[PDB]
Amino acid sequence: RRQASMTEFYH
Amino acid sequence: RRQASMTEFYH
Amino acid sequence: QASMTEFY
Amino acid sequence: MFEARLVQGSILKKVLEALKDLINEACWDISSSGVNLQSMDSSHVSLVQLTLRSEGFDTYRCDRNLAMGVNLTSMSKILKCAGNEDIITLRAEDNADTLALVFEAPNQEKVSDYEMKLMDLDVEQLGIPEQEYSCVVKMPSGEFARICRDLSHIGDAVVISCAKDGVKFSASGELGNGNIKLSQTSNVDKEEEAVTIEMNEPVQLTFALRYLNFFTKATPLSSTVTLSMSADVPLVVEYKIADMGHLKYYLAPKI
Amino acid sequence: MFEARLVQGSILKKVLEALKDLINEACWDISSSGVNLQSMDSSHVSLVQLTLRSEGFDTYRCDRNLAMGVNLTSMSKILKCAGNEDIITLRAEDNADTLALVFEAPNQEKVSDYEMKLMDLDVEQPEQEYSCVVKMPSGEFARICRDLSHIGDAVVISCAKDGVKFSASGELGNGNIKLSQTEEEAVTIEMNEPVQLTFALRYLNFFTKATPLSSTVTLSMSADVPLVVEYKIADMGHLKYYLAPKI
Amino acid sequence: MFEARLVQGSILKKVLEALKDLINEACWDISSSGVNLQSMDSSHVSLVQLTLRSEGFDTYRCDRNLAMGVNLTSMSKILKCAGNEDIITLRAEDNADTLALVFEAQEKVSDYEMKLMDLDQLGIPEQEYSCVVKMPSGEFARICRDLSHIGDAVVISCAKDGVKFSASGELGNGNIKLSQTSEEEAVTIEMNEPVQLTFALRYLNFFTKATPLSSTVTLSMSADVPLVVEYKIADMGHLKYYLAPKIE
Repeated sequence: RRQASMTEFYH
Repeated sequence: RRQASMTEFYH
Repeated sequence: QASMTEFY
Repeated sequence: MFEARLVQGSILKKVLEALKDLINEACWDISSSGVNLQSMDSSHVSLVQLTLRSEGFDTYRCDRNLAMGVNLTSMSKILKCAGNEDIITLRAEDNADTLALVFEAPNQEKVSDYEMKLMDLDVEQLGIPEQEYSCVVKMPSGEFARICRDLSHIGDAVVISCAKDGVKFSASGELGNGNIKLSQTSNVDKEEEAVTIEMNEPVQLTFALRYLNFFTKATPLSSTVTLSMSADVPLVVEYKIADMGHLKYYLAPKI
Repeated sequence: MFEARLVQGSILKKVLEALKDLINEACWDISSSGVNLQSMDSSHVSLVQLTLRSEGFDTYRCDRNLAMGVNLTSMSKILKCAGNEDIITLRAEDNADTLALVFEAPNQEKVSDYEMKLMDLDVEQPEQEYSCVVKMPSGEFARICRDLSHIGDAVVISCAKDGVKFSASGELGNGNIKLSQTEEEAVTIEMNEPVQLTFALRYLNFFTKATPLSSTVTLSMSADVPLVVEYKIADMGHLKYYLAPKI
Repeated sequence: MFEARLVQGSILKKVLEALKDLINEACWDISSSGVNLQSMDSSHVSLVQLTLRSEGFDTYRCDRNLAMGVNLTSMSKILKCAGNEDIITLRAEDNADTLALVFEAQEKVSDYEMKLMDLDQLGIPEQEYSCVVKMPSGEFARICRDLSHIGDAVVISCAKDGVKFSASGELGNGNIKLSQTSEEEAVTIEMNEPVQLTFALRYLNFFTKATPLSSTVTLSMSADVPLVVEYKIADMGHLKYYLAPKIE
């Protein structure tokens, strides 16, 4: 389990 | 004054 | 800062 | 020119206590409709969105739109100099390198006035669309805080599982693993102690407890908190600022 | 199987707060009579003996005798996830790697359940009458040990029929506290023959973490043998600390 | 043979808690009129003057005058072992290396013995001040504590309509305005000419450790002389702080 950024969804 | 252990008494 | 020794 | 007068200055104080540890510099958007803030934390993992409606201020005035670059730690320091029942007035000119804060004490024998330097900060805004979430949980805010801080003793991440009967939080670590199960409530004393669930389809995601434990510093703002969840999209933790607006946290899931 | 259900989970919480800092791992002896624990600290200076009667549990079940090797620090962290009004249920299988804990939160509206890993530990293993026995408020004893810690390393406890005396000495001076005999605020003394011993305040301040367990504490003393600091766990049993004297 | 018995021992506790962080060793002057203390901190910027008159003690006795060299930190540690309702008795012999303290409770009697040191009286006049402010002590503490977050120094401006504290720093500047009121929540001013001076907030935040001694505090402001921050120890005496102004 890594961490996805917010920059991938909302941009 | 040194410290005596517990292992001398109940052992 | 001035000292206290300069007043008394 | 911009001048806002809020009798419940404690709100402002609490708002800054909820943000200063998560975001260091932020841009406050001042407009005819009110005060808005939207910023990502330095690591680009969570998004915070603050809304203070103009009708929540006792008196409100905004000639032109403003983008005040505020260092939130400094503004928090200044707001710590204000009593919880103080009437707080923000005032800033159209350019102004400074934001003026005025603390009026209930007595009326004490009046503080502070002047804060602003920053040249890019209004750089994300685009958050309005959506429908598969699962929405309304629960007491202190309960959510207690859960996150407890599971932090167990692991790094919490698995939030959302079904029609209730919500379950799960943690795992080298000393063991734990499960907290909150069920829907067939009435309590008051509304704020209830746990209600709005579900269209079940959800189950994993989030970092560190950021949630950052989010729960907004607890003194509301007695209740809601978690909005949908598969493969960030979680929304929302605290209502009664009569004024809201504070929202967006947390991206793990892998 | 072993299944114990205790409505007053606060007892469990307080007990582990009282043990976790003095001993890190301990072996829990589970039997039909209840749960016992007996462990010496790492430095072999003090001995801890916990007794929890099976009749003090709201429900109790024990098929065969058990020896659960528990890391007390981990169990303390897990019990931190339990409210003081929670109903706590311990449950462990006979050939178990793990101990299960169930926190039934007051309002049948919250149920936590944790699972703790165990270790291969294996057990360790008499009652006496003492020359001097002092019954005094527990918070008072805690206060005395903490205050004298500011004065010296060791406390001299002198026990006679007309009072109890704690004394300390250090480079900034010396101090003498005398408690005279006077229901839960009283100080009473049962004296067989006068006693006087010296103990390390470090270990007493370890012992006084059990203060939230009882409003009263008892000290049992005899010449040249360890001191007994006893806290009664109301309705359940007792927690005892044994401290070897300084000689 | 010096013996003083004070039923309100808490006073002593508070006094030493106000002093141990500012001065470590001080000389206690014991005389028929009472106990006096006067010491400069290690950095020689502020002056501490404590007065406890013999008539505030329930029992007082002083054969010979004494100059007790006391380490204030150690005496503070010893006084931490006394309850707030305890009756505290100080007692010292003439050729004594030690000062004896007795804490009487509720049948509990503690007795401590503290070692003294061999310690080697600045000229404090008696003046009249242009501006004297009587204000709540907790308010003054709160003001110094808050403005410390803004700057290093506080500018006290004293006029007939109130007292104003101001600070400035790299994040901005702040001004707090207290207006006179119409008893210990009151802000009153005795003014002969307007005053305005600058002081280090570090030392004022040391001074506010004496807050539990009195509900009110007084600030006497010079012209270009030290500020006097005075806390009245009701019925016993007073604790006075003298702080030299900042001429950069």
